[PDB]
Formats: sequence, C-alpha cells, structure tokens
Amino acid sequence: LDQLRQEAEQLKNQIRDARKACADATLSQITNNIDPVGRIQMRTRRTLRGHLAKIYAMHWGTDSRLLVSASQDGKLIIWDSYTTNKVHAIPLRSSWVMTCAYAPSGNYVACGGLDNICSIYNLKTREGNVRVSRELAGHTGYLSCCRFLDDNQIVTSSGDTTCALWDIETGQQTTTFTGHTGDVMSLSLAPDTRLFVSGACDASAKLWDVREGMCRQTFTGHESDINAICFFPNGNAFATGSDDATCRLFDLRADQELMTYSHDNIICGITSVSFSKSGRLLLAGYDDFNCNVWDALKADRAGVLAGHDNRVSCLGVTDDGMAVATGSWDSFLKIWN
Amino acid sequence: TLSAEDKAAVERSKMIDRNLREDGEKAAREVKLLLLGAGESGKSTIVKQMTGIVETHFTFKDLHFKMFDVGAQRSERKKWIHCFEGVTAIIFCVALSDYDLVNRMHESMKLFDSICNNKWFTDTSIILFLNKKDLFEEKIKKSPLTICYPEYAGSNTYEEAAAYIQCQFEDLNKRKDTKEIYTHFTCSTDTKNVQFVFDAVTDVIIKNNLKDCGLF
Amino acid sequence: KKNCCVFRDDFIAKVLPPVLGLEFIFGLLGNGLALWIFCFHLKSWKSSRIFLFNLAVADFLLIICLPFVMDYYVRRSDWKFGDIPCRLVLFMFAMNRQGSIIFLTVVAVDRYFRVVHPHHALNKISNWTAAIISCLLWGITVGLTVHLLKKKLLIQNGTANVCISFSICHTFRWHEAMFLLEFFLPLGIILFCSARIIWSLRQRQMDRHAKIKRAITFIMVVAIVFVICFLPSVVVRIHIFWLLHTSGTQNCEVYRSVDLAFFITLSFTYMNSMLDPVVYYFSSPSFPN
Amino acid sequence: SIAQARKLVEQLKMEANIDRIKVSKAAADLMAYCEAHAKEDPLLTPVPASENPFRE
Ligand SMILES: O=C(O)c1cccnc1
Repeated sequence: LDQLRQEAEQLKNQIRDARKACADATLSQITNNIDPVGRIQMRTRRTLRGHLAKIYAMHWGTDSRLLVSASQDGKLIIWDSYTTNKVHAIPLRSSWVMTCAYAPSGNYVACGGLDNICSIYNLKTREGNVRVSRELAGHTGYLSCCRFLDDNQIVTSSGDTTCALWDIETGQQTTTFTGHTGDVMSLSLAPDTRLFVSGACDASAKLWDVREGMCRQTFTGHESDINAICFFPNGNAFATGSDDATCRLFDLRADQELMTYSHDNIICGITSVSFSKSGRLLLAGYDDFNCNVWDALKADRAGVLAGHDNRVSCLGVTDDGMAVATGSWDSFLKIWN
Repeated sequence: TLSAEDKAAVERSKMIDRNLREDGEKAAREVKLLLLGAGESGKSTIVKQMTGIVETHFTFKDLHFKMFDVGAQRSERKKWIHCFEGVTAIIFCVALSDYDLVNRMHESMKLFDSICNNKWFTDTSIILFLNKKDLFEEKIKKSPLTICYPEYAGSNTYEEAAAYIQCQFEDLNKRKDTKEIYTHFTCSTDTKNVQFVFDAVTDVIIKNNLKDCGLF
Repeated sequence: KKNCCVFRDDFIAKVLPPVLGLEFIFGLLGNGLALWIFCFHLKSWKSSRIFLFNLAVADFLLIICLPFVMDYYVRRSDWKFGDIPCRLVLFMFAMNRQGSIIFLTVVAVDRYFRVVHPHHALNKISNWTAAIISCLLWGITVGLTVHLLKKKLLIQNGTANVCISFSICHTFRWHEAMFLLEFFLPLGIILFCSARIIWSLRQRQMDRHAKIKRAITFIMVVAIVFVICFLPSVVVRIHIFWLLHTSGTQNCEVYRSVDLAFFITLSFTYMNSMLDPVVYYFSSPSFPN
Repeated sequence: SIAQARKLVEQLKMEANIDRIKVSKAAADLMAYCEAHAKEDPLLTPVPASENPFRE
C-alpha cells in the first residue's frame, strides 16, 4: 500500500540529508598541495601466447609468479610468468567461460560461465593430472565472478541478481545474498575477508556481510551498468567502473563518493579496475583497446598502456606490486612493469 | 644456461603447445550455428530433424555442425550476446500460425529487428525459418490477414499470404551490403531443411574464404 | 664451338633505356610500399599473405636488379664488370622470373581450392606449412637456375663483353626449354583454375552480390596481364626457332632483326614486374583504397 | 505484494542508522595510507634493473 511508499521516500530523503550534512570538504581541496606523481611509463616485458580465442578472465597467484587465464576456446592455462612456460592446460566441459579464480593456497582453481555452474579443479594430486573435485549448481543464471575465501569456501555472483556463499566440502549454499535488481557483474573481497562488495546492472553497489546478514551500504551515483569493482588496499574504500566511461571512488565510513575519474576523449565503457600496492595508481581497462593509469589522489591521468589490438577484458596486479598483467580479446596476455 | 630441471619443463611446455595447436586445428573445422526464436515457434521440431546453453551436434555430408540454443537464459541479453560474435550463421524460427493470437508476430518482428541490426552481428548471415504451414493454410482460409497487419491490400489465399510476411521480415534488414537473409517455408515434415542449411553455410564459407584471400 | 651468332645493333640501345627507367621507378615505388605494408604495418598474416609476400620479394629482387640492365644497352653493350657479375646478374634475372611465375600459379591454385572446394582441408594450413612450401619452391627454382653459374656467359666479340644468356644456337638446352615451359604450363594451370572459379560462382547464383563482380573482374584481369606480358617473348622465340631449324647457323642476316625484336618483347617480362603490385596487392578491398 | 515493500522499507531503516564520519577525516586517512607505503610500491617508484624479476 501507499504508507510503505512515502515511508521509503522519507527514509531516502533522510539518508540523503545525512550524507549531505557529512560533506564539508572535497578530496580535491584536501589533496591540492600534494605534488603530481609525474608521467608513468611502462614497457611490455613478457607476452604469453597459446590461446586461440578471446580471453575473458585472469587471476594472479599469491606467490606473484603463477597466473591462470580463461578463454572461449575451452581451455584453462596456468602460466609461469617469469619464463612464460605452461604448467597445466585444463580442458573444460563447457566452452562458454567468463570467470576464473586462483586459490590463496595454490591447490585449486575455479571457472564458470553460461552453463550456470562453478567448477573446482584440484591441481596437486598423486596421479599427476588435474581432475574436477566438485561442480556447484543452484544458480539460475550465468556466473560472472567467483573468489576463493579458503580451501573450503567460495563466493559467487550470477546473472539472476543474487550472490551466494558455497561450501566446497558438501556443495551446498550456506548463505544467499539478495537485494539487487539487475545482473551482478563483479565482486571484490576485503583484505581481512569479512566484507565484500558487488556491482550490479542497476547502477548501484552494495556492501555485504559474509559472516551473517545482508547489505548495509547501497552506494549509488553511477548512470549505467557497473562492470568492475575493486577494494582499496586500506580496506576502507573501493572503486567502480561503469558503462558511462567513468570510474568513481567510494568510501565506507563516510558512505559517499569521493572522486570521479572522467575525461572528454573517452566515451567507451570500462571493463576492469585495479589499484596498486601503495594505492596511489588506479589502472582501468577500456573498450578502445587502451588502459589508463589515474592518479588516485588528484583524479589526473598519468599514463597510458597501449599495445593491445582489441578490447582489454581483464586486468590484475601482483600481491607484491611488481607487475601488471592485462588480457584482451586478441588472445594475448602482456605483463607490464 | 638452463639447468637440468629447466630443460625438462621447457619440453613439457612444448608438448602442451603441440596439444593445444592440434586441438585448435581440429576445432577450426566445425560449423557453429546460433538458434534463436520467440518461444513455442517450432524450435523443437527444427531441432528434431537435425539450465543454460544446450548444444547439439549433428553431421551431414562429412560436415560437423554445432547448434547452440540459448533458450532459458532470462537475464539481460546485452551482457552476453557478444560471446557468439564468431558464429557462422544465425537460425531464426517464426511461426506463421501466430498472427491471429496474443500479436506474437509483432514480438517476433521486434526480436528480429533487435538481433539483425545488432552491432556485433554486422556480417553474420541469417537463415529464416517459417513454420506451421499446414495450420497456416486453414488459419488464413478462415481468419483474414488484417487483424495483425492493418492496411493490407491483398486477397485471403496462400498465394499472397506466403508473401507480405517474408517481405516485412526482409525489410527489417538495414545493412543490405554485408549480410543476407535466407528464407525457407518449412513445414512439419520435409526432410530437406538440412540441405537448405548446408547451402547457406557453403555460401557463407565461400565468402569467408574469398575474404581471407584478400580477393574480396 | 662456332655454332652461335649474336649481335648488338644500336636500335635496342636507343629504345630500351627510357623504358627501363620508367619501369624501374614505378616498380621500386610500388614494391617498396608493398613490403613496407607487409612488415610492421599489417597485423593479420595468413597463408595467402605469405605467398603474396614471397611474390613481392621476387619482384623486389628483379626491380633492384634492373639498374644494371641499362648496361649491355648503354654504351651499346660493354658490361665493364667481370665474369662473376655477369653470371650473377643473369642468374638472378632467371631466378626472379621463374619465382614470380611459380608464385602467380600458386596464388591461382590457392584461390581455386577456396571457391570450388570450400571445405577442403587445404584451405586451412599452418603458416609454418606455408613457409615450408615457400622454401621448397624457392629451392626448386634456384636448382633449375644454377646451371648458369657454372658456365661462362661473357662472350665478347671485341671491345664489348656481351653478357647474354639467350644466344641463337641449335641444342634445345636448359634455358630455352624452361623459357617455354614457364609460360605454357603455368598458362594451362591458370586458365583452368580461373575458368572454374568464374563458372561455379556464376552457376551458384552468387553474382547478385556487389563485391563478387569486382572479384570476377580482377580474376579475369590477372590472366589478361599474365597473357599480355609473357606471351610475345615466347612467340618470337618459337618464330626464331622455326627459322633456325629450317636454316643452319651461317647466313646471320636471317638472325639479325630477331635480336632486337626478342629483347623488345623481353622488356615486357619486366613490365609485368611493375604491373603486378597494383593488381595483386593494391586492387583489393582488404586494405582501404 | 506488500511483503516486498515492507522488506525494502525495513532495509531502508537498517541503512538509515549507520554512523558516518566527515569526509575530511576519510580524505586525511587516505592520504596518510598513500604516503606511508610510498617506497614499497615498485610501480610509481621504479626499482633498479637488478632486483626486477621481469628484466631481460
Ligand atoms: O633474364 C633476364 O632478365 C636478362 C638476361 C640477360 C640480359 N638482360 C636480362
């Protein structure tokens, strides 16, 4: 009935009023005196070849040497970045894969896609081959992202506007997160592994509680679908990339938006977003085959990563912050430095 | 300068590369078809003569086809339609016995307009299948072809009924210099639709080969 | 010895130099531009691109070897260089001629297997296999053309080192046989392949498209060029064959005017070396016009 | 029906009592973190080509 409607409206107005009241000075005014970072120039140091189709996802290992990539040709390759060797090549049952992950311990990898199933692979067996350890079912839409919490827990987000926390031991949904009104496109895990954020297609992002509960923040501000999300290394902020050619940095404690990283020569959407080890550089991947580096504290561009002949679809930074790897639709990975 | 355990790793990587190349060469000799429709439009019978994605393999004249039926994907089509950018052709199923009901022909026209003029499928040929001919006979004999298409200037026989439904669908194509629409008036039992698909795919493959030459 | 009778009769030296210069400038421009596009300018690299690049390489060698051509022509004919340079120039000419012809035939055969048999496995071969075939054909043509290197081709009538590999003799040696074969056999293969490609496309109702018409025209023009270029030379060669066989070796007057005629038509074999780049690389929707 | 609206408005109250600090403090903390770990980031302060593992 109506009373719910104007109660919701009044609550929204109260939230907006509190957010406005908490705003006294922008980040630009605070960081005006900080000297510029200068031009940042990186050169391609390695190129990984062997995929025969568009590359849709990638993930680094916690040792900052091994990485896994997924492509539409039905293969899941594990690389040795230092020597560009191939360690494993896992053939998938379904060729429509759009995500992958690498376990913190290094014993498992995951993948999923249009088949609505997350598959877990075991890399350290006594038979010398990689075998499927479990297939997780229950989502009614394509899987868009998955991240490992432990060797026995994984968080997945699918196109049925839901996120779920699984139990790899039994293959059951321990917890289900609801509240979005559009396809959930990406998620990121907090450094302490207690909270995580998701970016849906309703132009909003929410902050969940893994231990128990549901969303508590519901950040807004974008004008189109959010395609990527990433936590700040401090764990008190995150960045979102959307289809309106704009990246934005949100903060949790003040519950607002700090900056917007836009331009006038950029009209294409963002496919991936990542930070650096210090948190000063913000690397984003665009559809115009480029990858821009943004000074996070001044919202000023400070470099370009050109060299890809098609759309950049994935991006990652090592744990020690010594390299940046970008995958694209021309079936090549390049490690910059 | 490589040590004893590095040369063996290089050899293993070389073997992996050889296997990957062989698999790619084997998988580059197959025809991929994307099957679309408005639901309950004869997709079942079309599959008969030949969760998420439902693949289907069949062979004809020493040629291996693969048909992907998206089907039950109820999410936003915009976010995954680019996965099928490299399909050889698109099969579209329309029922001719849906004009006097609710309107569904307008929905099929809307879907065809959305798919045909997509930015990803700017050069993908479309094979149009028009089903339910047998029921369509009595349906046009009884119900006139004006409830769905107003301002119709024609008789009520099959001679004009077959047309003015193919013309409208073929008129929704706007880039008539890169892709072509193939139309077939299939029925419940014909046992010759596979030949039509084979002819369309042969034309598409000839065009792709000519493009590869640089001739185009 | 004393079985051949050659001359050099001014008129050739008068006519040729402007013609060689005009062909040389255009050929260098076109093939250098083509190679420049081929390397670090063209991303995609398929088998047909490899074959066309090899054709470009052979054509390029011939164009860089044209300058000297104005030598047994300028100063009438003296060839101030030595034995080896003469052998090297003649060997390179022959090699480049037969390589370009072989790669034209390979291109025609490759296009035949893509319209008549679209599903044949030959249409998808690895670039490495293309390189292997390229090296094998290069080896074949060099092997056919090595016999020039051993022999001495610097016969000098006095104050004039006449560097020629085409002399009026009656032996039916290597050179004449290859000169006739490199025209007749590739002509047969090209005419056969181009006929089926046009006729299949015509019968399977593919002419209604717009790009198909240009492809048909550009397939016909290739045969037209190949026939207008290499044909007059072999015609004159067979003509002088008939006179030489009917006559003997002396009475050189009958063999006098045939020299300048032969070399006049031989200039067309390089004229092809400049007409080739536009027709094959430039005249194609592949790269924007 | 009304259950969905009730759930939405309940979520709105739940998000309406969150404690919020000023933007200036968050900005200062962001600056402090970005300044403290400035020498440990090999991307904006390039390392010499002897400890770089990707050299090359
Ligand atoms: O083969 C040639 O092209 C040639 C041979 C001799 C003299 N000039 C050209």
